[PDB]
Amino acid sequence: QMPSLAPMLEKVMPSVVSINVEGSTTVNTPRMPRNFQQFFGGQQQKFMALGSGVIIDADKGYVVTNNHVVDNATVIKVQLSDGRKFDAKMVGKDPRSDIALIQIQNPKNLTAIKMADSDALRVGDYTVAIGNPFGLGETVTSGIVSALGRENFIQTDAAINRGNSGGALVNLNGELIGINTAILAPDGGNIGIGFAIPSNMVKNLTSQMVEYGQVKRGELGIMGTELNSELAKAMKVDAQRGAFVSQVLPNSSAAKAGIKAGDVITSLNGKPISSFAALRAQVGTMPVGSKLTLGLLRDGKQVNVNLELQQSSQNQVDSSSIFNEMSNKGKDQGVVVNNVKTGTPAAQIGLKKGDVIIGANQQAVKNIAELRKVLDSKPSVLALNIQRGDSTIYLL
Amino acid sequence: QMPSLAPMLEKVMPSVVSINVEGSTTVNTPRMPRNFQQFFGGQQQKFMALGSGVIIDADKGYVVTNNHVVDNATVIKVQLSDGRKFDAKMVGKDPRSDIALIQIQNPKNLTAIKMADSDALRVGDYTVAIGNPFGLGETVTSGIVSALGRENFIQTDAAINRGNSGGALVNLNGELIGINTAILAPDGGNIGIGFAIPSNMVKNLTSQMVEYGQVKRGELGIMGTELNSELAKAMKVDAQRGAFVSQVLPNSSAAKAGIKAGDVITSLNGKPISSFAALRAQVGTMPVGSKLTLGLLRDGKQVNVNLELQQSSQNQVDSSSIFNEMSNKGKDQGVVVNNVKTGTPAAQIGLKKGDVIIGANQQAVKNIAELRKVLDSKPSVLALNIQRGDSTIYLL
Amino acid sequence: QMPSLAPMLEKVMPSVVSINVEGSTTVNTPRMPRNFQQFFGGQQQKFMALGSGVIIDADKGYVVTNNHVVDNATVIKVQLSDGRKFDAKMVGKDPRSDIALIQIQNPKNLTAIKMADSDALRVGDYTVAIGNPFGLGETVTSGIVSALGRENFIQTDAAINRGNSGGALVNLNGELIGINTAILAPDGGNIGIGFAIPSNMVKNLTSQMVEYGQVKRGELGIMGTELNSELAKAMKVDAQRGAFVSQVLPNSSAAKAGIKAGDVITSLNGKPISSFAALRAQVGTMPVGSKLTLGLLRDGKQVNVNLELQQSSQNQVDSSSIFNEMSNKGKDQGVVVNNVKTGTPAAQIGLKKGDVIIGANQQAVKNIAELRKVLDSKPSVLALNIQRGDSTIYLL
Amino acid sequence: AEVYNKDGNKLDLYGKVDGLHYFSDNKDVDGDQTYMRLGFKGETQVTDQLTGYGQWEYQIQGNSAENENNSWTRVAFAGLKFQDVGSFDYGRNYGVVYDVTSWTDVLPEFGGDTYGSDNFMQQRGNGFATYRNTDFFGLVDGLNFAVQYQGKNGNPSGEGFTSGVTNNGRDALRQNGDGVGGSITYDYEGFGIGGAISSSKRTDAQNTAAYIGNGDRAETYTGGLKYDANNIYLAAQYTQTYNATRVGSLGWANKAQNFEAVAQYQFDFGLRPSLAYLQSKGKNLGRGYDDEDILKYVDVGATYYFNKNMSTYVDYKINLLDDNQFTRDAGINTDNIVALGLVYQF
Repeated sequence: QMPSLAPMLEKVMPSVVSINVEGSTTVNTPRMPRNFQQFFGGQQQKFMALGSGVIIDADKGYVVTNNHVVDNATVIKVQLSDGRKFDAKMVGKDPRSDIALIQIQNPKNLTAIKMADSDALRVGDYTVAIGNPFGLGETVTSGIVSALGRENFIQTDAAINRGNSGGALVNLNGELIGINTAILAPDGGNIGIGFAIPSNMVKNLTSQMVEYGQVKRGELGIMGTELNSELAKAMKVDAQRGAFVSQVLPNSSAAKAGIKAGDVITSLNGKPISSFAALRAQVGTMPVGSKLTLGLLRDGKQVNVNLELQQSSQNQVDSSSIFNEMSNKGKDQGVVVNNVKTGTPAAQIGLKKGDVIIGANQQAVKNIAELRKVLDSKPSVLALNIQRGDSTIYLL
Repeated sequence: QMPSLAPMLEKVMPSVVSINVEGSTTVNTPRMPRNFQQFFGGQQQKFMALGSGVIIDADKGYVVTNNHVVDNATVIKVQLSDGRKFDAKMVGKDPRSDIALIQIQNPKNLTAIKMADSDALRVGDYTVAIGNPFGLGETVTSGIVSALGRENFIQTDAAINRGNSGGALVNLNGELIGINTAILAPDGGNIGIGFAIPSNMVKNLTSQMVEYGQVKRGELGIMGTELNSELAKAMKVDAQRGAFVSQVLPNSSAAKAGIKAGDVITSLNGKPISSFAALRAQVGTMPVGSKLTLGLLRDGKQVNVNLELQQSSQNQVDSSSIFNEMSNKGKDQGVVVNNVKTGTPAAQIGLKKGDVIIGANQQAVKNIAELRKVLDSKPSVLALNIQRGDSTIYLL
Repeated sequence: QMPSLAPMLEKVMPSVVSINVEGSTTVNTPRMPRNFQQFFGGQQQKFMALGSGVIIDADKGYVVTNNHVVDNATVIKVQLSDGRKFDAKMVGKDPRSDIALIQIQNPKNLTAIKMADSDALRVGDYTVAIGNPFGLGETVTSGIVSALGRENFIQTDAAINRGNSGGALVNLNGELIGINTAILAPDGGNIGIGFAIPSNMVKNLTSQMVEYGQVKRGELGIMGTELNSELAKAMKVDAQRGAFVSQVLPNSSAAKAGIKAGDVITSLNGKPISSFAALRAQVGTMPVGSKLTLGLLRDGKQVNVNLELQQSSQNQVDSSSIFNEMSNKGKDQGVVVNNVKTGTPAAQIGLKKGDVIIGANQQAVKNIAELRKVLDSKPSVLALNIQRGDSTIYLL
Repeated sequence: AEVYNKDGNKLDLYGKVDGLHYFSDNKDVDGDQTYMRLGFKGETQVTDQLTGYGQWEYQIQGNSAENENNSWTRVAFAGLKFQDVGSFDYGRNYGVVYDVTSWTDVLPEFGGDTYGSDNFMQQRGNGFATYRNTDFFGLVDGLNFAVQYQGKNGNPSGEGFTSGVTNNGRDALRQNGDGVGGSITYDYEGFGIGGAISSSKRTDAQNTAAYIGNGDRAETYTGGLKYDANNIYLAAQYTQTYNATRVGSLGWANKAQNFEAVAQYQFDFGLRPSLAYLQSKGKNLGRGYDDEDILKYVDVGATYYFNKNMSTYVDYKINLLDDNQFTRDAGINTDNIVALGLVYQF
């Protein structure tokens, strides 16, 4: 009869799930009355998000999805394409790539998609996207590979006018080639065409979340922008062709090793750095503990140093199956906890600002994958062998 | 050589027509001067509309189209794809589905599309839309079946960025699978993807207009909305999870049988009613004279009753081939006329607010299809055997 | 395995180039301060443009592109798909069609696309567009032939949501079928679907630029609009159904021969003229020196006359390989120079407002193609045998 | 009426009595609205180039019983004008934003109410120091600009306030810190284009929990267009405001977008019909109000001019606001109003 994508879609759909997130966040307190002819310029607020995800490990119930959907989640629900409902928990997330991993709680008879090799993609190749555009459900749209970046973001015309960046990008064989994302951050929604992380990168970032707790991406800990910013002018910067350092992050390697706002990096390991962009991307091709010597500019300053795990990708209330923001520290040198909060449920448990945890409630916790591997097997007695540098206490 | 949709399009185009509507409406009288820095807050006004339609009966010259195009028409013109021009008259319309039927006056050598079976549609299936996007003519665009609702609105990516909801949705065999619509009422234009009524529903709604004068859809005659509305708050509604009754329609079954604004329906024939939506859709799966008992909420009130034909789908100046708003009454119990107007051309003929017409100017008029079947055969002498309940007069 | 457009795209891409234009223009001088709650109502300003082009002559390095990209260029750069960079110079442009020709300076090993026959296009035919949507590079998108005008602008759904009107439109065989354009002038960006000039017209307009210096399109030299304009009302025009003459252009044939603002043309060579539109398009189907008698309306006025080359398509600093706005004059009757500027680099060389150039620095210059053919072969000694009517001087 | 013109001094004494009645379901605006206005404009020639002036205008309500008096000063200022250079004046005057928004404030009775009096630099208010340049030193006909400063008007004195007091203090809805603003307008033949900007410090009394729209400063940005020729008057203005637009008695809007448009025609026989649309849309209001219409109405009316001294009018405010919690809390009128007026003026 007539050609159709329905035959492979039937072998694919069981792997695509819907995701309903419920969570809260801090919003500013509304000042009243409200005057709409007056252009001006803390409380938790519940919000609801919804997106798609792809079953990537049928046994473990591992579902890949966008970080812009599950971010700040308190409750994450998943509904299979056959209608069965499950609960899910955060296992990992990485805001850079806008990719996150979750785990269906109590999976039973699941189907996982097969991942194809991103590296074999070519522009005229056919593409099919599957997502939940406006909430009304699971929509599939078709097209082709528009641009192969060459980070290799995949570009495709199988998008959706005014809709939210769905999820799965699949080839004509039903294999996963990329997860569609949203490059319009803290928004969701597209620029006109579609951007996907390639399947090979998805596989890679995803395994890290599993086997470590987070992705090994080191940060230079500087924060800044281009040489056009109001501050590059309001501070008049000499020789403009590089990355403007607006501030050096606290307790960072850039901070520790030496550097101060103003200097404009001009190179990284000999190579020219013409824009924060160039730099932000280059430092992203280097895993923790790496050493990268870069040239700065004040009069003619330059240094060499080693970076540590970034702070963007971190964990929260999913390490201890219970409930309560740690992350990994250097190589397999335990799990270092970061900025504690105000509610202080975890600080209340004797955990400060820089407390490592090499003791797996008794054993070795070189990382959050392991640590969490124990706070899931023996939920009975828990004594966190934490040692924030000196103090080696054992709280419950 | 190379594949192409041109070969089937050539067998399809003769069935697609263009439609030019001319008509008027009531607009408010402009207050002058005009101050664009002052956000404020009867006369007929001519307007022009244009859309596409599909020839569905070559002999009778029956063309299906959107109700948002022909609504309020005074003059409706049709131009075939070969360029022949004709006049058309309203035969039916149904605002819910946004579907309307018209008849080419004096057809000669027409081609009708074959309708395929909507029920056999599947998501990866290929789709082709044909319409008049920006007026500039007849545009065809292609794609696939995105979502099969499952009312079964069909969702497809063969739409158009910023254009008006065209008309025909056809499969790769040139058969009609759906008529594209506009879910952005009293606007036309899409949300980002395309919504079509399925061909099987089109066939069904369309035959009703032919063989009855209108579609048999009973209304519960309540009007209201959700439990979020300003009135659900400004009136503080207890137990919020249902349909808010803002008002009970006059001379209605809800009115007649018993009900008053405020009560929030909680169920319909035992089943839960969590939103006006749920309810508006459920009452739409029930033809006139049906009986549906529903539970209300005031303190704990509930009733049972039978509904009558809705008022949205009605007729006007097309029943009497002449010129001048009736509709059907219950089963084949004549044709009941509704709200007369101000110009009073038909009221001037001895027709009040509730005047039935069982007399076909001499015969049986159980319905508008029949009635109109007579005011078209014998346009000589006309005596309307109308009886508005008691008075059984015979006007000309 | 699976079907793909990648195999023909690999035979096509080497012909598609990227184009970076740098140039300036006259902007108004900003008045400060700036009050954003105050709706109000000369200096050169540099700007940057970028677009795509198609190699159409491998030997001569001839690249076709949109006039909205190269217009006002001072510097035009081209980058092949393999990454080789070249410089380019204007050889021709035509704002009506929004089509321009350029020449790579110093081509080496180039590939040209094959042009297919536009006339054989049909609506269901498959289409593929190649362009640089948001600057980020060369994107290809696919689709079909939506509308075949029938000027034959091609309409296709292979466009891009919110992006700039790319360039090449190619069929499934990799042959050029149209150059995509922007009908949203002095903007770039689409209406929702794509508009392309057909390949056969591209071939035709393009050869003219080569063999003459510009396209032979005669103008009636009137300027005006429809009968709705504020001036058609503010001046109350009797019998409204034609083209409103707002002004007769200076030194024009309309001016010379006879005509004055107000008259509304009603016909052109016997045929009805119901809109400026109709007229602007009809006068565009007539090459220079043609004779077209049209009927005007004042009380009942009508005349006959012969038009000359339009002024929209002209040349500037590319005739003399050096640097400095001429155009062609009638048949091969030399090259007539038009409105000189303020910097006066060329006026400074003894060239007034109406100076012809039949002397090729010694030879025959019946046209800009020839003239420029000499100011490129012998860049040594240059004596412009110009004669602006009477004065036959010989400047350097 | 010019009642004095001698030895280089001129005095114009002017005024009107407007016999006026409102019809409305809203009984707070319904009934007798009769009022009078009186004023003077004086000018004195100092030299051939320098002129001094003063103006005063006062409104006295005519709709109260004799045991009360409801009256106020609209404007009161003194100034100097120098030929082909500019003018300066100080006193109670109009804010420079009104240079643009006044263009749509031409309706028989209503209109001009996306802002109010004593409302930062938007309309009438106290302590305006205003500098104006007309025709750019007389070298560009029709081009005018203005820069304006407003001094603080704070808490009342003698009421136990320990900060923010001024001698002429008042309630917080009518306070302002120091402000600065500017306007530019250009008029060529019948056409007009204009823009204005204002920025005022907000006082501590205004930034309390008792009022929505807390903020450091009140800002307004306005654009306007006008056509005035051939017996046709068309104008529109659009204004974006920040912590500047009142939301009834609730306080101010965090952001508001105001739009006004008017169309008028003058018949030879004296009738001048008018059509207008005004709306004010507030955003991020706080207290759960979120986005709400502050004002929305269509105005249809007509004035009949018997001559330059006597006229009568009807104005019909078709109010598109719906009665909801928000409008109830703020005390915003949502009912239609018909006004009928008979006006003698001199």
